[PDB]
Amino acid sequence: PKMKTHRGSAKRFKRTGSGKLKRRHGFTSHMFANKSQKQKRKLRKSAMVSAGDFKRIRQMVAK
Amino acid sequence: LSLLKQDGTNAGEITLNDTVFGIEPNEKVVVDVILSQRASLRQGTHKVKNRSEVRGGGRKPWRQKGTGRARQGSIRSPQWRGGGVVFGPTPRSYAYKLPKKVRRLAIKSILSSKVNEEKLVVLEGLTFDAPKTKEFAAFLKNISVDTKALIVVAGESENVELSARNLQGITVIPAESISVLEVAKHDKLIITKAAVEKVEEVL
Amino acid sequence: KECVITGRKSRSGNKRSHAMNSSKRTWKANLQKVRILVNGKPKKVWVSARALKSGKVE
Amino acid sequence: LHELKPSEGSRKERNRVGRGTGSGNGKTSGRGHKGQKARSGGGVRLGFEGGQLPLFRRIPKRGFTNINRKEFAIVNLDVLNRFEDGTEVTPELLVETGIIRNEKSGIKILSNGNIEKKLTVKANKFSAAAKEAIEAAGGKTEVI
RNA sequence: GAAAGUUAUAAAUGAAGCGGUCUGGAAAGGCCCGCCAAAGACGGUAACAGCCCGGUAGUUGAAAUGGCUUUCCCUCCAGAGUGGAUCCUGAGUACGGCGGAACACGUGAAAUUCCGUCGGAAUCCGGGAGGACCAUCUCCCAAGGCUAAAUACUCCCUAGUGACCGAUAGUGAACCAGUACCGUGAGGGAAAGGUGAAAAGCACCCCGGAAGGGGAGUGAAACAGUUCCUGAAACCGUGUGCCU
RNA sequence: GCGGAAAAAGCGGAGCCGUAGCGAAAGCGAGUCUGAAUAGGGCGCAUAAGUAACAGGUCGUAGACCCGAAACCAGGUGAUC
RNA sequence: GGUUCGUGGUAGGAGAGCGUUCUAAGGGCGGUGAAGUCAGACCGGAAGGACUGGUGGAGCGCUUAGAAGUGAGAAUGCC
Ligand SMILES: [Mg+2]
Ligand SMILES: [Mg+2]
Ligand SMILES: [Mg+2]
Ligand SMILES: [Mg+2]
Ligand SMILES: [Mg+2]
Ligand SMILES: [Mg+2]
Ligand SMILES: [Mg+2]
Ligand SMILES: [Mg+2]
Ligand SMILES: [Mg+2]
Ligand SMILES: [Mg+2]
Ligand SMILES: [Mg+2]
Ligand SMILES: [Mg+2]
Ligand SMILES: [Mg+2]
Ligand SMILES: [Mg+2]
Ligand SMILES: [Mg+2]
Ligand SMILES: [Mg+2]
Ligand SMILES: [Mg+2]
Ligand SMILES: [Mg+2]
Ligand SMILES: [Mg+2]
Ligand SMILES: [Mg+2]
Ligand SMILES: [Mg+2]
Ligand SMILES: [Mg+2]
Ligand SMILES: [Mg+2]
Ligand SMILES: [Mg+2]
Ligand SMILES: [Mg+2]
Ligand SMILES: [Mg+2]
Ligand SMILES: [Mg+2]
Ligand SMILES: [Mg+2]
Ligand SMILES: [Mg+2]
Ligand SMILES: [Mg+2]
Ligand SMILES: [Mg+2]
Ligand SMILES: [Mg+2]
Ligand SMILES: [Mg+2]
Ligand SMILES: [Mg+2]
Ligand SMILES: [Mg+2]
Ligand SMILES: [Mg+2]
Repeated sequence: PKMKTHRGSAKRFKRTGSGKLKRRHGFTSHMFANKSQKQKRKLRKSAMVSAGDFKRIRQMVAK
Repeated sequence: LSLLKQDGTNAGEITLNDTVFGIEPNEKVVVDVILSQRASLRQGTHKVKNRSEVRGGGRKPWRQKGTGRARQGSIRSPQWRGGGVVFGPTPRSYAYKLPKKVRRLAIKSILSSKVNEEKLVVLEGLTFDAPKTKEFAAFLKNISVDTKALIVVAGESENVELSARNLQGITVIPAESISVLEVAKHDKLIITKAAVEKVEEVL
Repeated sequence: KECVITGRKSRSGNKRSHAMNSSKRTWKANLQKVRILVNGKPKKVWVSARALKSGKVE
Repeated sequence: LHELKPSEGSRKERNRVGRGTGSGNGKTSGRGHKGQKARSGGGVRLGFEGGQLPLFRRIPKRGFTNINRKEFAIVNLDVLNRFEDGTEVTPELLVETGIIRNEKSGIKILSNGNIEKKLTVKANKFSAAAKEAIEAAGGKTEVI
């Protein structure tokens, strides 16, 4: 049978042109009194999946 | 190349299309296609019984501890004499096709090989009034075959198939039915002018 | 144990807790023993309240 | 048929483990010693991290999918040079020739490349640059 | 209901070498000559056979029964147009609440479908659906029923096939096997194939109560002797070259 | 799928992958998103190769390298002890 | 073809091979004795391979490719 996509991941990662995965940052709901405005500006941007993580998860989101 | 009659006499010469019979043979492609065609003939009807499929074997043969025997789960576990087979054959298809373009190159290349080897005899006619194996055998002497030979014919000529049916190395086929493995299985390729037209019409 | 008019009878399904634990239960029809005459002669038969609603013998 | 040689490098002998120590894959058969990964059927599921919360759960879900998302078949100018000068390029002509096979939601013309010929291009959409470029050559764009 | 055709269930006919010679127990094998072939399938026959046998291709064949296909019989049968006064067009139904279920869809914003329970329409100026819901538009007309084919499976039958097994394999079962045997019972569940081409299966003599032997005979072989092709290893012995 | 010999071709372009990306999305497009920005920055382009088939390696779903529990559930059989 | 530096090794990675059954094609062996089996002081770097002779009494190699139920000394393994 066909491999199944990991749906949790398909709702969180996006594949870039070069074939990398782009993601959002964690600490970005609530508890915003506890984070600095600089932290907030940084956490608001997207990020790439690290090489180590990518090795672990790439089959989960092929397709 | 030359164009001889059933009797064996020369009838001028025919000009084979160089895009079908002239091309530089691609041996590597012909080998791939031969292997695929041999694989596709397999029936693959082979099975064994795994430990689930073998009769009986439901109960634990003796208690896990205390008897001084090796622990065993079923009398049909695979290390038991009449037990299940661990992997072993399962019914499966071995068939696969290379891409169409590679399959066309393969037939073009095997046919070009036969011309290079001077193993292709083009006949004006080939017909028999009645099914007569003696006549077909005499024909093969006149053409000077004395080997396995694939005979390709178009102008229906039902009497050709019957007349060559009992000869051991000889195969008669339509023209629509020419295949890499049938050309490879046979030394000489004898083809009627009418059949050459039909083969070039496709390639 | 079945409505003679309709065919209403017990059917199975789930009881569900908060927490959504499921366990099998039934739904019985609201069958009542009543005298009617389906065939000419009267007789005491199970009939659903729903079947009685409106026009039946009694 | 008695002298078949498959292309060199096209076929390789499969590796068979558990067939003695000489091979280098005998006994433990490449699995090393014990633990979950030595066992038949052994190994954790794909993104599993041994109980550390997996990456995908550390990060938030984002966005939605539009039920009415339009995706256009893209045609860069360069391929329009294929056509003869003073020719009327339609979608039907762009699929016959074999430039766009499936015309998803429509045909959009994009600038990428440079056009030489003076055409009359009709498509569902044009990039501002594409329109300018088709015209700069000496053509007319129509939006069907 | 007939009739005709055809298929099935028995069969019939069917080409060509006793060819020479070599080895051999035997020739189908070797060597050298022929021949048939719409037949060079398969099997058998004293070793490997197109031409020895059963057959095979091809061509024929059915008293009886069954199937199928046609034709006949027999049986059955109204279908267009024009209006729109009125009438009809599936009710405890649709739907709703409550509780469940089915929907890929876990009650969710939850359409659609079903069950229990309670409530309960409209009914052509009518009704349903288009994923809460309303409006518009579009497409449909529920609460009655029937319907072949394309699909699933094989205890069977017929004909075949296999880079499937070859007796610890392949069915549990090649052999009187669901037997023997075990179990109160449900149930569990084995082992076990091979003389030779042919019985020509060892007359007769000898030792022995017999078993079993030794001769003699058969046979190509008996160190093929009624479980009898081959006959490994463990293991058991006899003899003795070197050592103790 | 049709055709056929459990063929070979031929037919079959529906579909799939690639040829453009960026954005949650509307969308725009060699750019795009963010942003008041003609700024900077992210991902892309400028530094085109893919696709079909077979073979090797590894992974996923399947018992998934083999043997082994104690247990659990379902239908039966037992009070000749 | 030389030169230089190398060549202990468990888990483990990489490579090249041996042998087994089956298939195809080619080419062979075999009642003047096939496979199997027994023996030997032979050959190859290894896996392994021949030769000769006994037994055996009818099938079997080789070459190139292909496919795998493809290699056992251990499982208190099963018979
Ligand atoms: Mg928030
Ligand atoms: Mg079982
Ligand atoms: Mg002990
Ligand atoms: Mg077995
Ligand atoms: Mg290897
Ligand atoms: Mg190692
Ligand atoms: Mg070991
Ligand atoms: Mg270990
Ligand atoms: Mg480990
Ligand atoms: Mg924790
Ligand atoms: Mg005869
Ligand atoms: Mg003689
Ligand atoms: Mg014999
Ligand atoms: Mg014989
Ligand atoms: Mg409900
Ligand atoms: Mg559900
Ligand atoms: Mg609605
Ligand atoms: Mg209700
Ligand atoms: Mg509704
Ligand atoms: Mg809607
Ligand atoms: Mg929806
Ligand atoms: Mg209606
Ligand atoms: Mg058996
Ligand atoms: Mg045996
Ligand atoms: Mg058995
Ligand atoms: Mg005996
Ligand atoms: Mg319990
Ligand atoms: Mg009882
Ligand atoms: Mg008593
Ligand atoms: Mg050293
Ligand atoms: Mg080393
Ligand atoms: Mg390796
Ligand atoms: Mg053998
Ligand atoms: Mg032996
Ligand atoms: Mg094995
Ligand atoms: Mg042992």
